[PDB]
Amino acid sequence: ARGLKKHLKRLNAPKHWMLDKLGGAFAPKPSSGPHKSRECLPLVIILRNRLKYALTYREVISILMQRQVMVDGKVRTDKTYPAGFMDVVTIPKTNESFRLLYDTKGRFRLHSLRDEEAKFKLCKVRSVQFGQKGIPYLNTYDGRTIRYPDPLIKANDTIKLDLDSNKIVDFIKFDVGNVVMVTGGRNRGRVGILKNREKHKGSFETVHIQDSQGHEFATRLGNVFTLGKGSKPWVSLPKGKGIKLSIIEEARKRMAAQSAT
Amino acid sequence: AEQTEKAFLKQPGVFLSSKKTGKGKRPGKGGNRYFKSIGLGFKTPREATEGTYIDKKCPFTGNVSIRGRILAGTCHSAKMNRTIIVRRNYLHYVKKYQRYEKRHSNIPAHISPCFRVKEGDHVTIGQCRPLSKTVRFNVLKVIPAGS
Amino acid sequence: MKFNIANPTTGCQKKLEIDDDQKLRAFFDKRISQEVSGDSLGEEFKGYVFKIMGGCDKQGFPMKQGVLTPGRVRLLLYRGTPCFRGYGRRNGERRRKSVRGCIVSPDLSVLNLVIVKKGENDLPGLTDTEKPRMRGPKRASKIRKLFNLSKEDDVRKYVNTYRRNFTTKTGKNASKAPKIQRLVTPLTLQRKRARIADKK
Amino acid sequence: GISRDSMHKRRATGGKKKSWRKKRKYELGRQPANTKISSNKTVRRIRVRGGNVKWRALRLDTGNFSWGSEAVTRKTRILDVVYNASNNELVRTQTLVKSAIVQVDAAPFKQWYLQHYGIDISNHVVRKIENRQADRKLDSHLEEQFASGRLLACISSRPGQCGRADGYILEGKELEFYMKKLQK
RNA sequence: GAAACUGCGAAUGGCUCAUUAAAUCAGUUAUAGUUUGUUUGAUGGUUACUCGGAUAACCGUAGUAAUUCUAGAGCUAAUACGUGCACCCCGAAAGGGAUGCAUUUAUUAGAUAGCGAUGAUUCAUGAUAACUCGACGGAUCGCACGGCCGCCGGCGACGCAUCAUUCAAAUUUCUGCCCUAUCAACUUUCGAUGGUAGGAUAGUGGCCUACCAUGGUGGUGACGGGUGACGGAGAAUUAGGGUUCGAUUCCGGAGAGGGAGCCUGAGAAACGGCUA
Ligand SMILES: [K+]
Ligand SMILES: [K+]
Ligand SMILES: [K+]
Ligand SMILES: [K+]
Ligand SMILES: [K+]
Ligand SMILES: [K+]
Ligand SMILES: [K+]
Ligand SMILES: [Mg+2]
Ligand SMILES: [Mg+2]
Ligand SMILES: [Mg+2]
Ligand SMILES: [Mg+2]
Ligand SMILES: [Mg+2]
Ligand SMILES: [Mg+2]
Ligand SMILES: [Mg+2]
Ligand SMILES: [Mg+2]
Ligand SMILES: [Mg+2]
Ligand SMILES: [Mg+2]
Ligand SMILES: [Mg+2]
Ligand SMILES: [Mg+2]
Ligand SMILES: [Mg+2]
Ligand SMILES: [Mg+2]
Ligand SMILES: [Mg+2]
Ligand SMILES: [Mg+2]
Ligand SMILES: [Mg+2]
Ligand SMILES: [Mg+2]
Ligand SMILES: [Mg+2]
Ligand SMILES: [Mg+2]
Repeated sequence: ARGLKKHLKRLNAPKHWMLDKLGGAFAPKPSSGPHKSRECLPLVIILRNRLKYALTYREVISILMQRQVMVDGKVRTDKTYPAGFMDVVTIPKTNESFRLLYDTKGRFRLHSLRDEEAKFKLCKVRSVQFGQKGIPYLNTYDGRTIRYPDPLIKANDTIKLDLDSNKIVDFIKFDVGNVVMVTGGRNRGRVGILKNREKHKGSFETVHIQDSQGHEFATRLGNVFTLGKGSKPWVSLPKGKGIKLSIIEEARKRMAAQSAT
Repeated sequence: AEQTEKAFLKQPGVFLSSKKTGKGKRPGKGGNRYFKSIGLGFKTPREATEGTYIDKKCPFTGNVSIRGRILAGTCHSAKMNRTIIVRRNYLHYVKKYQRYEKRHSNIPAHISPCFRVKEGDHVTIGQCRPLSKTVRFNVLKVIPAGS
Repeated sequence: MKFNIANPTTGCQKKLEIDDDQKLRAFFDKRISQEVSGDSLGEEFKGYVFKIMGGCDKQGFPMKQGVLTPGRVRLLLYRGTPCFRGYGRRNGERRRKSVRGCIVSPDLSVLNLVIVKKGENDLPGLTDTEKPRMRGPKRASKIRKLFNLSKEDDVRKYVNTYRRNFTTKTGKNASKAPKIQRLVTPLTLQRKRARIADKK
Repeated sequence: GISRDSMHKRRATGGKKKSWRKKRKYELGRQPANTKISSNKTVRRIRVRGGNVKWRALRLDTGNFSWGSEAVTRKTRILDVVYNASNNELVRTQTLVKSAIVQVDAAPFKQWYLQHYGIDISNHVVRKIENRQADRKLDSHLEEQFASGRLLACISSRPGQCGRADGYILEGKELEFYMKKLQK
């Protein structure tokens, strides 16, 4: 190509969007923004495919152009705005507020939030370095830059960000023993306790996570996101709570449901 | 001396005409020879820390970083100036016959003056940015043959 | 050879056709921007001085200043320059076009002339009636300059001087006046205060 | 035009490379600046990839040169090119390129030296000038060329890239190395 | 609110498989080797109550067989164009110089085990001496009207610059490709392999120049030839192994009758752009 691609073929879209293959030749091309195109959920999908408020591509534009949708406390009018992990979506007219969290099967879930809990979000620190004039600053994995951070904050830590004051309220150091969630790969959406950190010079760092039921799984450091200090996460989790059940166990529940339901 | 080219060879950023003395200062400051550790558990040879050669492609005293793939092989050719050919021997699996065949690959690599190498010696090479048309590796360690 | 005579001072223009070769000898060998006396062009043109601005050959190709030849040449021209309008073409697009030289010759089909100095008798339809300008000044500074206004004197009270009044076919009355640009108003001062406030 | 692609090159084995695509704009080159010493300064602005700017100096006469030992930098006139390690033909053509040895006017540095050390090569003012004179040392080779009014200097900038000819005053063993090359 | 100027887009998409056999491409790497309109986040010093000259539409003299071929005259706008308020040194401690950001060079700090990061950087970044004839540092627009006695002030739009981010590219590591030896040597004057110093490039690199060295590949098949050869995801048939196919809707590459060159632009060696 001679430049930037502006189209996304439907079969080339991320699988976790769950788009029907015969629905059309194209899928919403995520706009540039805080989250990567492969790790986001465009507002058009959220409003039309997840919440059913809009029935067509056109109706999504009408909803957004009325300034009825807010992401991280700010109104967004871009249909393909890349809403991602931990983002807070608020719809004042419906009095609804959701947080984008992965379900245990690795797909974004619109977790309904209370009004009190919708005033903050968690961000993962990418790096900390000195800026112009020797002023230290840190940048996160959601595109945010914070100046004059706490000196104790380091890379891979998690910071609690207040969407009103736009300031770091509290932070969690990345260390063994904290509860973390997997944000990418095969184990995406699983929650467990960080048990070990295996460092390999010049290579990716591997982290071993043990589930609450004793199941142990590994992953890369880049796919980990600390949720709380100790064993209690600082955010509300969905019903599964990051517990991945085997297909046999899942089938067992389905069989029981039919008998009762 | 090491000054054998038409130009005067010196390490960049090392000022050799300072009124003050370099005693008690880190390498590369006060006129002291500059050297660094490449990491990954490799040791800096004594010949590079205490040497007088100038080589901007040296992994220890030059301006090249080691990052990427670390490979090992045997010195195949040592006739070029500060460059050697490293032969890497490996087995290629033939699926249909469920057997292997011996293959090889010649990897050009830069060798700094701090290293002594001869044909047949075992060498370890670390990847670096393109240094020439074919060279993308730098010698990090040399084990004499029969040792 | 035809002649397009224009009078910048009066705003009028007229086309003159001359077929006498002896009368055209004055213009021959002349270049663009050079002045030619109208005494030999005719009797009614006594005392008139004409400036050569350009022309077109018998094939319609225009004359280009700086081409010191009497023939036609092909040049790689930029859009918007004379002899290449380039309407509806890519920005930065260059086109090779044929242009006649700047030297006047009998090969020309028409010459554009500008009256730089009138003579004794005023020509009919060129110096008899003055065509008023269609539009008046629109920038605030130009309006003050036109009426010699001062810093304190208001400017919006003088635009009504050249206000245009007319009657529409479907209506009866209609007046239009220009919008003054670069006019200092309370809103403009408010913006400046806000911008300075943001810096603090 | 000029291209930096490897397609036209032979393989490391020596075999030819059959062409499989046309030249790309993102791998182009441009004509050398060939900057010369001349009082008619001329630097042309060049628009490069990304909308950025490069300054191509065709002729230069002055430069910003730094006296490393004294830690003083002054603007001075470039007088002559005396040595070039890449091609001696660039010396007689007076071409300004990085690492070229040139002679610069010594007048700007003499004024600072007199103003700083009070020496040619107000009660409180004399108090500090004599204090700084205690630790004053001047290389014999460096001082010898102050009489002629010219200092050997090395160009450290790239006139064809940044449009400027900056450098540093040669001293120490580097000065000895180059002056030996000029001793014929 | 037509028209017109200005801005943006037209580098995506669509089509095709000609060239191309470690090349494309695939998995897997690197950029501490670079550029990146936009999005998102942060960050931009202690005549001015607002400058200047043009031009389109329009208007009216036209030329040519003729084209979104073209000349001259009269008018008038800007977020068009061009301008412009906007610690250190010297020193009779007065005074003076420098003093935003960016650009270029040099000196210096960046410890130890006040003082940040990496497996690893004289790295991030600071201070200092100068340098540049610096498209930078808002002469812009909508809505709402209030609060103090002329002053002050709201919510937005658009735009300039820097860093990070996102969208991407470029180059790049390792391994892997069909038949042919009735192809055994190939490469190197005119770059072949490497070294030094430069030039050029967004940047690495014989990418190119000067000089120097004599290397580089090869029965583990180099080099050359054939292909009715774009590569892959895949397709057919398959007890197992396997055989054959893969122009074509997904991904990557390549081309726009054949070559070459180039403008504009963040992005093109563009072809529903230009030049030969
Ligand atoms: K491309
Ligand atoms: K465009
Ligand atoms: K690959
Ligand atoms: K292949
Ligand atoms: K380069
Ligand atoms: K070289
Ligand atoms: K553009
Ligand atoms: Mg395409
Ligand atoms: Mg790494
Ligand atoms: Mg206005
Ligand atoms: Mg337009
Ligand atoms: Mg072949
Ligand atoms: Mg390969
Ligand atoms: Mg630095
Ligand atoms: Mg080089
Ligand atoms: Mg040569
Ligand atoms: Mg095939
Ligand atoms: Mg073919
Ligand atoms: Mg195919
Ligand atoms: Mg075919
Ligand atoms: Mg077809
Ligand atoms: Mg395709
Ligand atoms: Mg093409
Ligand atoms: Mg055809
Ligand atoms: Mg083309
Ligand atoms: Mg077509
Ligand atoms: Mg096309």
